[PDB]
Amino acid sequence: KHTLPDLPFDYADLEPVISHEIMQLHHQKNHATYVNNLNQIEEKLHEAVSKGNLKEAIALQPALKFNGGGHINHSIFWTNLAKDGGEPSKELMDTIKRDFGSLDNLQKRLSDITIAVQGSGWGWLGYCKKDKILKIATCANQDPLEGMVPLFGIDVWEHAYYLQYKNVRPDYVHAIWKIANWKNISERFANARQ
Amino acid sequence: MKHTLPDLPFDYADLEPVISHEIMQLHHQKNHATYVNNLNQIEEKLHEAVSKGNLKEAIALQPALKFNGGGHINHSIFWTNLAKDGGEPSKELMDTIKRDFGSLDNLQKRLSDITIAVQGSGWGWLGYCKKDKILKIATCANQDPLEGMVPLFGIDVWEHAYYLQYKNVRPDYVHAIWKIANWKNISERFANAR
Amino acid sequence: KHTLPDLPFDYADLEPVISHEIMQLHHQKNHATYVNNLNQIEEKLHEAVSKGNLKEAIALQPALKFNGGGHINHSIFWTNLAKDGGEPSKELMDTIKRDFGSLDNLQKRLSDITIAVQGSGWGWLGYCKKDKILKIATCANQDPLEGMVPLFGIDVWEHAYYLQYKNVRPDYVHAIWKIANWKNISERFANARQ
Amino acid sequence: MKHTLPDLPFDYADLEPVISHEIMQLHHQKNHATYVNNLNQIEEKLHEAVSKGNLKEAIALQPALKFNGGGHINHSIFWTNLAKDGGEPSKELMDTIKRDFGSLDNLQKRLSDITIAVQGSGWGWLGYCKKDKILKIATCANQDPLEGMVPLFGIDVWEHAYYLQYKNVRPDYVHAIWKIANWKNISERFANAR
Ligand SMILES: [Mn+2]
Ligand SMILES: [Mn+2]
Ligand SMILES: [Mn+2]
Ligand SMILES: [Mn+2]
Repeated sequence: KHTLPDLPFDYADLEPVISHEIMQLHHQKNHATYVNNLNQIEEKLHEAVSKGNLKEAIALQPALKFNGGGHINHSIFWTNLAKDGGEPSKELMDTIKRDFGSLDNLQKRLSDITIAVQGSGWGWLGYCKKDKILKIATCANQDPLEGMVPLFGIDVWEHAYYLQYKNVRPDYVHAIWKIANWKNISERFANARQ
Repeated sequence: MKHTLPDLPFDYADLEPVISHEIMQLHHQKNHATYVNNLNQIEEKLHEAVSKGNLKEAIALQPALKFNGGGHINHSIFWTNLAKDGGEPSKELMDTIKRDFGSLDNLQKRLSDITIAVQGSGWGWLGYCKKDKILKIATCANQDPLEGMVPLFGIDVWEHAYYLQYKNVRPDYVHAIWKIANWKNISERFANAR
Repeated sequence: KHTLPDLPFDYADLEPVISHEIMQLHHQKNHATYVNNLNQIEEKLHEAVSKGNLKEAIALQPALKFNGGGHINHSIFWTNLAKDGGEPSKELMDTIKRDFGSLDNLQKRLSDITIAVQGSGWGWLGYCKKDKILKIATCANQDPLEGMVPLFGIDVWEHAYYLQYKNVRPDYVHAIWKIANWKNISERFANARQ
Repeated sequence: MKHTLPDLPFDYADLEPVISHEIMQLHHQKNHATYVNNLNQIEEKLHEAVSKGNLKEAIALQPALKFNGGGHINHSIFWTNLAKDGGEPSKELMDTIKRDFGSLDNLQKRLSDITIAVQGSGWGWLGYCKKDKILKIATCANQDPLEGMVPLFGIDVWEHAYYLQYKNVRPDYVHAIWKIANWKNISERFANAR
């Protein structure tokens, strides 16, 4: 079955941007719950599919998307954060400049759509292989990023920030750029180009 | 095993002048057939994604399974719901109808109204909620199957279900279809639901 | 313009079920923000409507639903909570028993659907004037309860509980029944019947 | 002021054999007319709700405004987008087409494919994104207007736009419509967008 991946750092390593308690709960409780429920839903869906219960299989889809998406999204997120993540590779910077003018503009545009999410969700920087272009998007709830390869995600569920930032989501979204793991994001970019 | 197109319980022209032989023919042989063919292919792709552990790909296939699978579910029910010689609601069904909607005429008006009001493609339904032990009415978008209640009688209001015969005049179609509601089938489904 | 209503109690009066800091932020920050943004969006929508910019008016709808809904929902919520809210009136209890069997069953069923909300939203007990029946429902994000009269709401946005309960939404949803303002809920029921 | 049904820029039979006189006639005189009539009524109800301060009622009217208003918007554009004597894309539009899609034939294939794939009722669009200064393609559900980009060319794939002539065979319709794309209008709209 699916497993909760270990974090690539210790729970306090992203302070002062994200607190120890937030990281601990987010990993050990929130992500764990998506994993546990994902495993259960896959079992129920298998039973429905194997027995020919099409209506029930369809009825189970939202729970698979939510918990499956939760596992997908958090798994990427932990790799996207670092205490010392460096700067974009030269190839990614050049592409950011082509597609957004500058890193400043990319940060502002993605922060803005991310901040604007109504309710729970995620902001993403992605790479579209078909159009050979960087794109930004948001996703509701735990819906996974579709139609482009995920490069950098920003979780704006309230659980991601509230204990530290309270209501002030913009401060969290602006601050998270300080701990963006550009080594990882650049590796994902390089893999997305191949 | 592979899904198949169910034979209709009557010949393509049996429902005239309420529904034309050409509508029935296209509706069964092209529309339903396409949902069945696409459903089989989508189930194969989903089975591959599940077996490979491609969770993102499995989630991405969900809309196509809901649409084609729902199409199969809905139309398969819809054929059993139609007859030239409808008959009448069983005693127990008529009594529950009077209980929950006051009269059959009220039920017909109320279901007809919501069905006519559908914006875009969809369906209207009479169902039975086992939990509350009551009859309810609802609409569904596109081919979304009826959820939360057991389906008893469905009215397809996709433009393909009427445009050839009724043109833009959907209310004529929805009012007329009551003349061919298969109450024998509906009472059976009600009995099974209780 | 719209205004932030004063709470009918002091910020610590719902302890130990809901904390002082949660109540203070929820009222002074979260609800205030919906009010402020609601006022701004109404202005922009007026300009679009008055100048004949239909496309722009439509584009502004989600922001009106979200902030408007936020104002509607929180305004009801503050009246629905009390340190000593009593018990249901006799007329409401009788109706709860008719429509749900018992208060216990109602609490369990509404708590269950409320707990199950994926992402941000609300659980509601409402009264449907047409069917003359109590119903339970959930709403996503700040979508207002539609199709029935709201009687009792449970906010399950993470901001409603996280500072105190952390991830453990079920404990908050089960506990909130201890501070349900049955005087208010019963008054709303009596008004909904007229 | 009150919305009105715009005259078509051509006679109902001018587009044959690609689109039939009966389709054009019904499409303009019944479908578009109904969106216009319903839009006027909904705007009145909305104006009343706003003026009374009935915020819940104003929010509840939003789906009907989006559907009927979008219907008006979309079809009004669609008539200007069709011609027997289309002409050809301006130099500047053809050059941008080659830039963003490689060729016109690629653009046609790509837009045709997504338009054909619409599940239920909707539209396909060529638009211009002013922010990124690029051409994009998209689909919309039901009568949702195209958002985030300026509309240039729209293809209506509601079954009413083709079933009388093409029956179930939507791809014939979508491929054929390119023979009557009004490139003079599209280049104008492109010019205006830049
Ligand atoms: Mn999270
Ligand atoms: Mn059909
Ligand atoms: Mn709240
Ligand atoms: Mn149309």
